Amino acid sequence: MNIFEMLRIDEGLRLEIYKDTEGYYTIGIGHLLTKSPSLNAAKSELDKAIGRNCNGVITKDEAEKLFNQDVDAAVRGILRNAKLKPVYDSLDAVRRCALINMVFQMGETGVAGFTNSLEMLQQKRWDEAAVNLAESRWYNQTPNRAERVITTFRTGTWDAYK
Repeated sequence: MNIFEMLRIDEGLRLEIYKDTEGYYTIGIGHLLTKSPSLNAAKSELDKAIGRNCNGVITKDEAEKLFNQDVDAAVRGILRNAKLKPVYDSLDAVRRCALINMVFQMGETGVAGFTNSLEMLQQKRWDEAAVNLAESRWYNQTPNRAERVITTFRTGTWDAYK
């Protein structure tokens, strides 16, 4: 079980270019192709990234390849965020994945806003962090996903994704 699989479950995988909420051309698991309004631009970028003429369509594995780059970029950003770095540094691997999942979903700023929770995570007070996390608006908005991520924080295992 890995972070790709976690996100496929939680977020879902799209294999054809679509526009996101902001109107940006996207593919795979939230992989942003470009901010230009041109579909041509989007296809062009996709073709470069994957080394084949896809015509705006991709394979599960190329979606993974793109995703892994996005994961790297997310960690890069986390390591530069004063509020998140310390937490990330303190976590074990699996819990790190849960944190990145949250960042994908709500961005750095969204995550950094769970002050108490993060403080608990840092102190390895797993049960208390889960409790605080469950009472947020995030949990109400996306309960299935949230429940899985929280369980992941609580146990430190991949069980919820079983």
